[PDB]
Amino acid sequence: QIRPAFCYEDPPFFQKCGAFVDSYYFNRSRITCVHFFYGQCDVNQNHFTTMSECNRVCHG
Amino acid sequence: VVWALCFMGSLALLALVCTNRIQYYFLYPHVTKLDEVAATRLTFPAVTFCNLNEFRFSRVTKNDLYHAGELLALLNNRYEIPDTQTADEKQLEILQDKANFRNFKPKPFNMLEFYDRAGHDIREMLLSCFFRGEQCSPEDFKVVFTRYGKCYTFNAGQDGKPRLITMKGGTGNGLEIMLDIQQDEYLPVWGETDETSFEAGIKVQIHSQDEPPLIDQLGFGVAPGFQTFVSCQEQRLIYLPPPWGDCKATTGEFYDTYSITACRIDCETRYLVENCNCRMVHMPGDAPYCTPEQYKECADPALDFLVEKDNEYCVCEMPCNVTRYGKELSMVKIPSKASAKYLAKKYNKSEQYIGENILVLDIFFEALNYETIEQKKAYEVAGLLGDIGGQMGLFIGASILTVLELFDYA
Amino acid sequence: NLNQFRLMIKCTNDRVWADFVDYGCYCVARDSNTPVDDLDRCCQAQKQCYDEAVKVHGCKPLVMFYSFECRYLASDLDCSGNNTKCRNFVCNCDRTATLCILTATYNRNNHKIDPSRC
Ligand SMILES: N=C(N)NC(=O)c1nc(Cl)c(N)nc1N
Ligand SMILES: N=C(N)NC(=O)c1nc(Cl)c(N)nc1N
Ligand SMILES: N=C(N)NC(=O)c1nc(Cl)c(N)nc1N
Ligand SMILES: *[C@@H]1O[C@H](CO)[C@@H](O)[C@H](O)[C@H]1NC(C)=O
Ligand SMILES: *[C@@H]1O[C@H](CO)[C@@H](O)[C@H](O)[C@H]1NC(C)=O
Ligand SMILES: [Cl-]
Ligand code: NA
Ligand code: NA
Ligand code: NA
Repeated sequence: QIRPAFCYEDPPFFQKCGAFVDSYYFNRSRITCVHFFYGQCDVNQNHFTTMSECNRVCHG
Repeated sequence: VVWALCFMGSLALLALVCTNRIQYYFLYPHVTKLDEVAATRLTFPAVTFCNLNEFRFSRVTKNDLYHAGELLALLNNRYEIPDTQTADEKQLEILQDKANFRNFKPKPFNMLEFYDRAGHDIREMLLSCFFRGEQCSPEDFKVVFTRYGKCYTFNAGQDGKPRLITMKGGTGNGLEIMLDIQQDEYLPVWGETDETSFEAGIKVQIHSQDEPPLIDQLGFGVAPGFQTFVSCQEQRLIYLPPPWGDCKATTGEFYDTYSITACRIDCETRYLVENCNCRMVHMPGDAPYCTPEQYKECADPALDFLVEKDNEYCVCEMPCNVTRYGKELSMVKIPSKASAKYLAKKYNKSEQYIGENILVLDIFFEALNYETIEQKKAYEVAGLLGDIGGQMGLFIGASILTVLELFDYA
Repeated sequence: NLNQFRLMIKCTNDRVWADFVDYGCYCVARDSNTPVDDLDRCCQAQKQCYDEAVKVHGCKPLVMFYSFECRYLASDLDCSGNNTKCRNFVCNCDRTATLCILTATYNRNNHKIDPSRC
């Protein structure tokens, strides 16, 4: 329970529902957050505008 | 007054159509455009090959066997030749002696040095090499270490050597190599490890010079006892970066052009350092080289896991430029009965040896034209405006003049 | 090995790995006879776990690689993906210890102390 359950969801890689922008998701294998391109498909909440935010909310 | 109701009733509908078109533009859509491009020239690709056998038997020393014997299943965890010996007579004798460690004192050992010294030598394997009529030599192959060990890249286009070129379709305008895979030099297989194989031959990868090989994963096989023809077709894939697409141009880490393979080799390296505190000797970076015990206990399993089983550690961003080579393979036999004696005499081997060890490999392009497949921006500014002003004339009768008129009026 | 343990801890805990590295007697994977508290008691049963791993199964828990899945629930931390007894066993030693760490409380004064106490 240390990090929210959405932290463990796959971000929508390669899916386009609009413009692609820099984003950050928690990678449950590295156990840290990682850059990716988010294309506005709000499939879950595992996407953050900044690395620190992602690391704050999901790192633990 | 019914008109002013109707005029702004058509204006409302115009506003809706227009916002739709604006919302669409801000999706930054793309379409894909296929094209065949005739060419007078093609850059010949890089060609990387590896012997399937990683270590020459005649090059493994007592010290090598002491540090790496267990890794190679030549020794058990007690530093002894296992009684599960599936060996002939002479080789067992050589290995028994080599494995005699009584009053032996271990000297320093390093897997990179061991691959470099014990791995097959291009100078022995390359019986002949031609490219477009011109004779080539071991000097034309650059050493590259891979998971298979010590491997060789033709036409690497590195160290300021220019990239070679093809100007016609067909075999005469590509590469032909004859190789001796040297089965008498193969390490006896007494168990199963990531460093041993049941197979005899070579693995090959045809790839752009801007991408490193990943030959254990993406190569193709070539067998001894055949001449193999590989007829190639170049295909160029172009993607858009954001906001239209999600392709990655460059990486500002270990490699300075971005490709899927560069990405995967980065991940693998980070993963080994993170989980084993060492890198395998073919990986880039600063970390120490794994010892043979580390290969066996940590590095081989970790890499096997990461490749085969992990689903999230590495997910690589698509590159903006991808060159791919469609390939059609076919084979004929070597040697014929009529040529075996000639080849045996020329290379000082028996006919049986030639039959088990010699192969010829021809890599060439079918035709010069390459196919391109490209993501294009589907609705740019020019297209948005001219569409808005076209909808004006449809809803109001408005015009570039009609609009300039309402600045004269106001 | 301890890289996997350290990650298992991060999977379930915000407490920096340093604070465990030399804390108490047994933390982490060091030997002694009497543990200073509950946290140090975790490492003990862990060290006890490696020592059985070595002697009974022939594992090299300080060298060997294993895999594990970090899940939403610390309890759900999973070792079932491992394809050998040894990888299975040692993964579990580390899983047990990281959970135990969650129960136990942490006294900064039992961290990196004088060798006389053990
Ligand atoms: N001799 C063995 N035990 N080989 C394997 O276990 C194995 N091999 C291969 Cl090729 C593989 N992909 N997965 C494996 N687990
Ligand atoms: N690629 C893999 N997954 N290989 C193995 O699992 C494996 N391989 C070999 Cl060769 C071996 N001796 N033991 C193994 N467990
Ligand atoms: N839907 C389209 N194909 N629009 C145009 O081609 C276009 N029109 C106009 Cl009016 C313009 N100025 N530029 C354009 N590219
Ligand atoms: C990327 O694509 C462009 C457009 O086709 C091309 O000119 C360029 O050479 C490509 N990059 C590389 C490294 O080949
Ligand atoms: C070739 O035959 C064997 C191969 O090693 C060797 O003993 C012999 O000296 C060689 N002779 C020549 C002329 O190369
Ligand atoms: Cl990988
Ligand atoms: Na449309
Ligand atoms: Na193997
Ligand atoms: Na993990």
